[PDB]
Amino acid sequence: SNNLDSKVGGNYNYLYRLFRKSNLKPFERDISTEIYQAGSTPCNGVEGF
Amino acid sequence: NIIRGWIFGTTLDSKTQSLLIVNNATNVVIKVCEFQFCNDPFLGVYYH
Amino acid sequence: NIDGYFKIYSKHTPINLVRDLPQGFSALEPLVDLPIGINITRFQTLLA
Ligand SMILES: *[C@@H]1O[C@H](CO)[C@@H](O[C@@H]2O[C@H](CO)[C@@H](O)[C@H](O)[C@H]2NC(C)=O)[C@H](O)[C@H]1NC(C)=O
Ligand SMILES: *[C@@H]1O[C@H](CO)[C@@H](O[C@@H]2O[C@H](CO)[C@@H](O)[C@H](O)[C@H]2NC(C)=O)[C@H](O)[C@H]1NC(C)=O
Repeated sequence: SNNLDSKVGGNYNYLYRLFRKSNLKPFERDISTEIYQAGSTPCNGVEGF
Repeated sequence: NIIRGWIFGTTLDSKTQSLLIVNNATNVVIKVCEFQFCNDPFLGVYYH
Repeated sequence: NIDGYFKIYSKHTPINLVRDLPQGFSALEPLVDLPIGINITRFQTLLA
């Protein structure tokens, strides 16, 4: 779809989920925007280390 | 006709999606959204 | 809730019982199947 979807600076309107605690089930859909914890620390608000 | 429907989901407070199924007085309605549900959710009637 | 499909089976029967689940047998027919695709871990019924 490069001739439809691509744009010279990049069509950043297409998103994928980079992080998830566990792999999702067959035909499951997840719409949460909530911050992923990669550290052993808990994390709150908009961001953290 | 006291029992009229169910919530199904995980967070139930719009952190995630959830399912509503309701049989309200005129129609059945089924809906899947990021719902913010009540603590004591119900449907209510003016009596006699 | 199987592989993103939410499956509802149901039955209705007339009764005359005061305060228990009636002792007997009858099977539920498959009513509807809904392609909702969302984790369910909890539920809550809605009273009138
Ligand atoms: C659906 O949601 C539940 C609850 O959010 C997930 O189970 C949680 O998973 C983490 C990691 O194993 C635990 O720390 C929580 O205590 C669990 N809670 C419950 C109620 O299970 C479950 O993994 C989710 N299912 C899918 C397929 O993502
Ligand atoms: C039962 O609930 C549905 C919604 O679940 C109500 O439907 C709405 O009705 C208004 C007025 O006609 C419309 O403007 C909305 O767009 C409708 N939305 C939906 C989702 O149907 C319906 O009115 C309710 N019925 C009763 C008797 O309360």
